[PDB]
Amino acid sequence: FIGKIPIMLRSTYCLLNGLTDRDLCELNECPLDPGGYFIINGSEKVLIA
Amino acid sequence: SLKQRLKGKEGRVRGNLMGKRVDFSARTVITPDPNLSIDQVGVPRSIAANMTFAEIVTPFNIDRLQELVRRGNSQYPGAKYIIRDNGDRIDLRFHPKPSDLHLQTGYKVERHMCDGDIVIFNRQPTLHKMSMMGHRVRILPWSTFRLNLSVTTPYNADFDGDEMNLHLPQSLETRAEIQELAMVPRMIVTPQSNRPVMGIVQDTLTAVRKFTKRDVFLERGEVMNLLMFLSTWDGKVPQP
Amino acid sequence: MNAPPAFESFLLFEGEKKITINKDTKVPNACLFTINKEDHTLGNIIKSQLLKDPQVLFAGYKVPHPLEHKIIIRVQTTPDYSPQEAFTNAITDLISELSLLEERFRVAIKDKQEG
Amino acid sequence: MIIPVRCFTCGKIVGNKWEAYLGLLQAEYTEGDALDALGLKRYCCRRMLLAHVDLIEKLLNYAPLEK
Amino acid sequence: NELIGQTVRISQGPYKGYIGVVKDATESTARVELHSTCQTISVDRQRLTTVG
Amino acid sequence: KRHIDQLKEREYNNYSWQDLVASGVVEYIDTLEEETVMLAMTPDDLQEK
Amino acid sequence: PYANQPTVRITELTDENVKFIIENTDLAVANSIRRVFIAEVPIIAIDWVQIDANSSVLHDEFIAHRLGLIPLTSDDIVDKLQYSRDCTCEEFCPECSVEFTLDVRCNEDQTRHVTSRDLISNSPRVIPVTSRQDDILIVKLRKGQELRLRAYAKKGFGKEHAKWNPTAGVAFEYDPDNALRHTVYPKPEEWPKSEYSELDEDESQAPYDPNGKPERFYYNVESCGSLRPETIVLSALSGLKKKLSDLQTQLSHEIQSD
Amino acid sequence: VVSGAKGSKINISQVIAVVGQQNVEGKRIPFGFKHRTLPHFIKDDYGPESRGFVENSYLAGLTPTEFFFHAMGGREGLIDTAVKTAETGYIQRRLI
Amino acid sequence: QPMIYICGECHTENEIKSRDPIRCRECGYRIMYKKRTKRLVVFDAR
Amino acid sequence: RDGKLAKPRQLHNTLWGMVCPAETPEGHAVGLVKNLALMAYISVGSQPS
Amino acid sequence: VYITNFHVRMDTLAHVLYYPQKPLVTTRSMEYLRFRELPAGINSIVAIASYTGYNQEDSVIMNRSAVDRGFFRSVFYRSYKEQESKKGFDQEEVFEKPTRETCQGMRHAIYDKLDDDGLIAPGVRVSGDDVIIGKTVTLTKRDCSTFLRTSETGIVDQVMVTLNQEGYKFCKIRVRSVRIPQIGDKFASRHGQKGTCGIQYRQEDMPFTCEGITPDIIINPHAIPSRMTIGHLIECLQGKVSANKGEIGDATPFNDAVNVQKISNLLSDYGYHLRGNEVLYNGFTGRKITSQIFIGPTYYQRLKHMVDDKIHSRARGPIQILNRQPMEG
Amino acid sequence: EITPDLWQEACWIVISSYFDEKGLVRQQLDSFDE
Amino acid sequence: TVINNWLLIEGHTIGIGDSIADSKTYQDIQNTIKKAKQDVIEVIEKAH
RNA sequence: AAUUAGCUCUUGUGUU
Ligand SMILES: [Mg+2]
Ligand SMILES: [Zn+2]
Ligand SMILES: [Zn+2]
Ligand SMILES: [Zn+2]
Repeated sequence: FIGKIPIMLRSTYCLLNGLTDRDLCELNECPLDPGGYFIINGSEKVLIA
Repeated sequence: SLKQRLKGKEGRVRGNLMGKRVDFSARTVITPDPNLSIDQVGVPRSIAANMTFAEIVTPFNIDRLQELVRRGNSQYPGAKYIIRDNGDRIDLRFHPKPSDLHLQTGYKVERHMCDGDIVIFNRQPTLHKMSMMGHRVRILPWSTFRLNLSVTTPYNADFDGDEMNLHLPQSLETRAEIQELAMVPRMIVTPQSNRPVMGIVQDTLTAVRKFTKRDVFLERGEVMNLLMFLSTWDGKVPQP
Repeated sequence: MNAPPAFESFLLFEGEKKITINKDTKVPNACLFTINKEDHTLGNIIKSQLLKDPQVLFAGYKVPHPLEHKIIIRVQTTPDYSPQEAFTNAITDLISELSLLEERFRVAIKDKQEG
Repeated sequence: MIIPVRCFTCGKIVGNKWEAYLGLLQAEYTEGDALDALGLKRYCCRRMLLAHVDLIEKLLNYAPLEK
Repeated sequence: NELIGQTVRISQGPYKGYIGVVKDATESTARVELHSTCQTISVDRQRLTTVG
Repeated sequence: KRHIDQLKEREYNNYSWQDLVASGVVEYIDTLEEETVMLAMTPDDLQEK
Repeated sequence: PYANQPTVRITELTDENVKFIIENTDLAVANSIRRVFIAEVPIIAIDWVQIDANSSVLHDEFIAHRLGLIPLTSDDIVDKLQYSRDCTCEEFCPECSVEFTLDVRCNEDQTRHVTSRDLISNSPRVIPVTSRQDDILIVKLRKGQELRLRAYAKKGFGKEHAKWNPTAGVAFEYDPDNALRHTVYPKPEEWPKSEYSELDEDESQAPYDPNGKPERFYYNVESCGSLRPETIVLSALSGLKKKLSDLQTQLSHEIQSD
Repeated sequence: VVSGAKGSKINISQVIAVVGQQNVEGKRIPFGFKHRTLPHFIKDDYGPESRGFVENSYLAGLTPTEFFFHAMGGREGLIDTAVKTAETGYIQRRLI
Repeated sequence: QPMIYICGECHTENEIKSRDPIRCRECGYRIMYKKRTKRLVVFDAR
Repeated sequence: RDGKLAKPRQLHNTLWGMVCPAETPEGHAVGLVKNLALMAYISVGSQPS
Repeated sequence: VYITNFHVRMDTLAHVLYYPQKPLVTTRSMEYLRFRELPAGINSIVAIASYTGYNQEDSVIMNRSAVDRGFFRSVFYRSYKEQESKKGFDQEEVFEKPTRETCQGMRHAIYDKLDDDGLIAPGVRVSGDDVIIGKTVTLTKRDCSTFLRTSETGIVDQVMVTLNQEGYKFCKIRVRSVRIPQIGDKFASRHGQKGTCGIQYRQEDMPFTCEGITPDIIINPHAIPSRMTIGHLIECLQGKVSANKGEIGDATPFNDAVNVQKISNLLSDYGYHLRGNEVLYNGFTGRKITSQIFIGPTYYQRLKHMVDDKIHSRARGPIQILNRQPMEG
Repeated sequence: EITPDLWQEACWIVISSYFDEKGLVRQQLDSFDE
Repeated sequence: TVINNWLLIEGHTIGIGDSIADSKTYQDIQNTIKKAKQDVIEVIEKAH
């Protein structure tokens, strides 16, 4: 073990990868959510390029 | 360090001495109202009910102040504090014993702001002397500052999200100073360029140009309807 | 937050009078009727009826502020005809007209409903 | 989110015509013909159905917080 | 005071049928915060009836 | 017309934007190369005689 | 110095709208009649809602607002109910209100369309407009969602809230041919003829009449379904007359004291 | 316009007749690319539409090139406001 | 005495005494929602 | 920020199809914060071997 | 509607409309932005006229009856968070209803609104200066309970209880509040024509067409010429065509198949004036207006800058500690 | 064959295909994946 | 007050119809644009 | 009657 790296949503290593609309709706996740952000301490953070 | 504490902006000299935060202030959105005289501002009920003006009890005005103290702080045209002459103050939000509600001559009553009170009305990018003018208060239902449009030019106001500040003078001397120096009608002509700063703007100007054309004719009904709106009318219908 | 209740537009409270008369002092035979909790619905019809009367020199009305619910009607009549008389006659004429229109509408509907 | 009960402008009841409108659209009617077949003359009412998105159908896809 | 914090209902007047909570009250009137509107009003206790 | 026809029936058989790139019809141009290129805003308007 | 004699002529009357023409009256009276149509015609609508259990996807105030807008058939009760401000009773009695109860529970998998037929009135003469085409949709429910509530409907007119507005559309119009020049067309040939235009296809507007007044006002009053349109018109006339008579009484009591 | 309430002759001319030449720093649109303003033109083109002249009016709509050029012309106003406010504030404070 | 919550996943109400770990008897879930109040709520349909 | 420079804030000719020519903050940071065009892509990087 | 599953998220400062509408006239680009699935704004019957003088300078006149029928009505959620934690050996916060005889520092705040858990319950009406979470820390105990923000006056939408990473109790409470479009609220078209509501008139007072069509929003003409938003006028014109014909209009930026002339020719086929003008009748007097008024459906939005979130006043409030001057904010 | 004046439909079919293949936040997801 | 009350009768508006030319002015504008384009083309030719 | 720093975002001044 080294440490924990946060994962931006809908990445290839995110749990919401390849899941269908029904799959996300069963998870209380909006299928229209673009992903593309991190969740740090329960807050949604985004990196400005 | 100590130098940083008073160096420049936000330091002691510029952030606490040349300019400070003040009591008896209000800040809301402004909206138009063409039914107000140019020296009036309409304030909502809650803002008036929250700010107080201290008034000295005298035999001339002891009955009215007694009634105001009776109304308490709940109903709007009431008072908030009653100050004895020995500095002691009584709060009217705690429904104290009626013996305390009794007031004599040398007392002060902090009554809610009512119609006719003098306030300084300001817009924050204060450039010239016409950005801090004095108005008379009028209480109005909804929750926005309302002001006649002729004065939107000195303030450079816009009615599209603009906010303006209201300061309530707290003493008779200060109120008299505002009334005698900085009332709106006294600032019509500016010393900057010896020309008016308030004029006729927008659709009032458009309609006055369309209204004084040669071929504009009015029948008696519409003439009477218009004459209903002259405050200075002498009641004599002109010969057609 | 500062929203007035809706019924404020048409409900009077304690100490509030429906109509008040004041004698205008600028000219003789003129009066100001200050009606509370009314709007253009009554002002316009009363003004028009007063304008029909040939003994009324002036008849106008106004609403001082759209957020305060009252109107002022100014009526100036010729001498030997008090403006109060003109006002009450105008009201009676409106009542007569409305009753006549109501009965004629009833008759016309009855005719239409049976071919 | 759901069909308004009344047209915002005139007040005509338009809240009972959403299902009929969808059915007429599915029955191979142009949107204009579907709207005028439901007795919506003034365009104020027409915009109420023509320019409405039914969002509650998606909202129903989530499981209830309580059961 | 007994009335403070009691769920009350207005029994008379243009506000008939509304429920609310008494925040501050006196021997003559009371202040009722309304459940349905975001406003607190003043009403005489004689039009007020305790609920529950 | 072949590309537009195959792409109109997309999301049914297999065919997508990536295959459109693969046939060498569209191309990724960056701003540095964009100096040496010469664009036509619209085909019919700016390529006829 | 006296009133004129208007005349009425209906050109169409259905269960939804009435088209008629009023003649020989002032514009002020006609416009006041229109505004009374829209504003001051007493009608019954839901105005008190208590929710015992809600688990739908809409918050409670959303549901209350949707309920308030539902039209209720109130043709003869409005004349018999009293205003809640006027009834000398504690809590709504049947003489000043009507009670509705709703209780819907969706157990089966298919979604439930909670509609206007789910409202159960305690008075047979005041029901939503489903007496005898789909229903006013209120909510959609999933499995395991329920909605239980009880409401009171009372009398009011449109000057308070638009839920008490009886009319759906009032099409007031006078002088279809611009003979009075009350509006000035920069180019009359670009303007379509009115529905009531007694003018040939050649010309665009009637010649100017220097001595003329607005006459022959055309109304097309379309009801929302609560009151029948002729009942709307009659109630409006009665209400206008009542307002004027009450004003006269108050003026008499003021004049006798001055 | 003639009432003086709002607008001016240039506003009417731009709405009806033509928007006109765009300018940045008092000059025509500079050659951001090598010897051309946009890739759609040929190198060393000093013609009107190449260097930032809008020949359409606001009613007819702007073609894409002149739309971009008009955006360039409009950006300088916001930039100038953002710098001028802070530049004049210190002037006025020192005068006071 | 005990307070009633509702679980996030299993949606089964459980009585949980004060000063107890926030957990569900089944599904060991960690998100609990409080239940609706019992006092009457009155909305005007305005 | 708080810089007297005005060249970086301006709309360069090279931002055609790359950066939106209209979306920018109006505050103290006008022209320094921008947004991508609709079809803009950003290269992720690859080895040149 | 910022996200479909907004009823699950415990965000701070969530706004959501009641009846968001798909735009009547749309650009082909927004199909891929999912704007038709999560729209933000309503098509409203906008008339460009100087009616009374309450819309003169970038102000608008709103139809009161429309607002009563749910026009632009919205709802505002606000979420609070609070967890009990072990401050130290002698200091330990805990959720519990304060008692009038065990806590030394106690104001006149009412604690009976929240139940014996120390938490408010869903459906309970709350207002400013009302405690929501009953939290006390031992000294015998001092108050540390949270309060609703001053001048909010909402209804508790939902309450959630869980554990943080280190296993302490932790509650998040979402409070909702319905906002009605009162005067002072801010509205904007899609072409930068922002303004605040000046006054609201009922359907009876607003001007009307030959039929009973009355504007929802009346804007001043003077907003147009100096700003030259001709796109606003063209969108208004094609809104009528889209509404009558029964199909969503196209406003793709560079089309050349759509111009004002063709739109006018289409409009004149539905019995209207080809330039979109109509004859309006004065609302108060019923008289015609000598100038035909431009009117049509246009898309408007409700910006989040509501007046009730900005109104502020002070008279001898709290004070700072360093320099005894009135606080900030 | 060439596509004359039936081009707006083709012009938007290709764009729709592009936006189906790659979303609107493709750069961020691709960068983090890499 | 007086002018704002008379505007209730007179009215005021602005629309698409206030931005249209009489289709003879459009010809003049197009001709002037073509003349200017020819002029600048000629000047560039002389510089060439 | 319970705190200060820092950072970010946003509003009005962008009239001509
Ligand atoms: Mg402004
Ligand atoms: Zn409608
Ligand atoms: Zn009763
Ligand atoms: Zn569980």
